[PDB]
This record gives sequence, C-alpha cells and structure tokens, in this order.
Amino acid sequence: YTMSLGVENSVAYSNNSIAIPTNFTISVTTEILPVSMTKTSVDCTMYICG
Amino acid sequence: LTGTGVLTESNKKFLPFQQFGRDIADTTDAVRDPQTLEILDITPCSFGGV
Ligand SMILES: *[C@@H]1O[C@H](CO)[C@@H](O)[C@H](O)[C@H]1NC(C)=O
Ligand SMILES: *[C@@H]1O[C@H](CO)[C@@H](O)[C@H](O)[C@H]1NC(C)=O
Repeated sequence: YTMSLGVENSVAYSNNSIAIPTNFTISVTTEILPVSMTKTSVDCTMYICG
Repeated sequence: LTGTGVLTESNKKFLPFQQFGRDIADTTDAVRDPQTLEILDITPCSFGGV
C-alpha cells in the first residue's frame, strides 16, 4: 500500500479565536544514547602470521 | 592438525567419527587423542599487550 503520513487536522483558525489549555500532564520521556565502543586492540603480527 | 596451546580434559562429547572441534569463528578449540579417545580442549598459550 501507499503509506500514510498521519491523520489530517484542519486547525480551527480564525482571526479572533484562541485555544488555551485548562489542564496538563507531566510526561516522562526516555531517551537513550550510545557513549563508548568496546575497546579493541590487535597484535597484528599474531593475527597475520599466527 | 599442527598448533600451539594448552591441552586439558573436557566435558565435550564428540560423535564417534568426529576428530576435531571448532568454535563459532572456525577456530579449533578441541581434539580427540588418536591412541586413547579422550576429548581434549585446546586454548591459546597465554598472551597479552605489554
Ligand atoms: C486534570 O487532569 C487530571 C488527570 O490527569 C484529573 O484528575 C483532574 O480532575 C483534571 N483537572 C481539571 C481541572 O480538569
Ligand atoms: C593403542 O595401543 C595400546 C597398547 O597396545 C592400547 O592400550 C590402547 O588401548 C590402543 N588404543 C587404540 C585406540 O587402539
């Protein structure tokens, strides 16, 4: 199928209408980041020549 | 099968016809002795960066 980008939303804009939130939710969002590789070192003589 | 390493007895149970054992990355890690059919582990002789 041809993929969908998201549901449409015609925002209720007019030159004298404003929307103001009457309540909130505290959200806790996990973010995960890499920081360091496994530290390799190789004896290139023992690798090449056994 | 020529090599250098430390030989020990092992918990490996080779099938009757099998002579050698290999690790995940092809490296030989066990052998059957041809005169009394014990299964020996092979591990490399100890090495490290100085
Ligand atoms: C705000 O939201 C909480 C749930 O998150 C609800 O219990 C509470 O009654 C709401 N307050 C108002 C003023 O709507
Ligand atoms: C090899 O020969 C020795 C001495 O005759 C004997 O003890 C041993 O059982 C033999 N092993 C095999 C696998 O034939």
